[PDB]
Amino acid sequence: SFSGYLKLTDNVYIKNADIVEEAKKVKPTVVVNAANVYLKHGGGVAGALNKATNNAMQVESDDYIATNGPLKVGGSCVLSGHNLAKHCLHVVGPNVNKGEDIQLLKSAYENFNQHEVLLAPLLSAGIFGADPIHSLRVCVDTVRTNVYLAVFDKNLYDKLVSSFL
Repeated sequence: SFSGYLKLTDNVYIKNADIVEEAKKVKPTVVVNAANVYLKHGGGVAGALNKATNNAMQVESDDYIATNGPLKVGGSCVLSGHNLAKHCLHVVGPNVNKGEDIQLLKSAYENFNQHEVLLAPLLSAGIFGADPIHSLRVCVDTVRTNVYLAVFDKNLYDKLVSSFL
């Protein structure tokens, strides 16, 4: 199961790790993807998770979008986890670089509450443009289920832990 995590709260844990490598090792029930509304897994966490599935995540996602249309910003869908997990919970945090409402980050984290335990990245962080310190704060104040956060960047991980209130 999960190893090497620092406990932040009763239910939130954090580790400096590549979420793809973490998913391949743990094979959790749920891995969260930092998705966009189109499920176009081009870059960031989504590009990395999709590349690890040999593009099977993108093929499955294109079929999902063809049937259902795009997700809402703040919304999610459950798809296969392929070789990474049992399920992938594709969650759309607001993309600040696309001028989206940062207030939707709490709605995005609420999707995590439908799953007892998740391996996840910080929503809206990285190429989504939000402040990762703010994302961690929203995570701890919103998610009530067990969330194991993988932060790829060591320097950001250290800043997140050292500034955690």
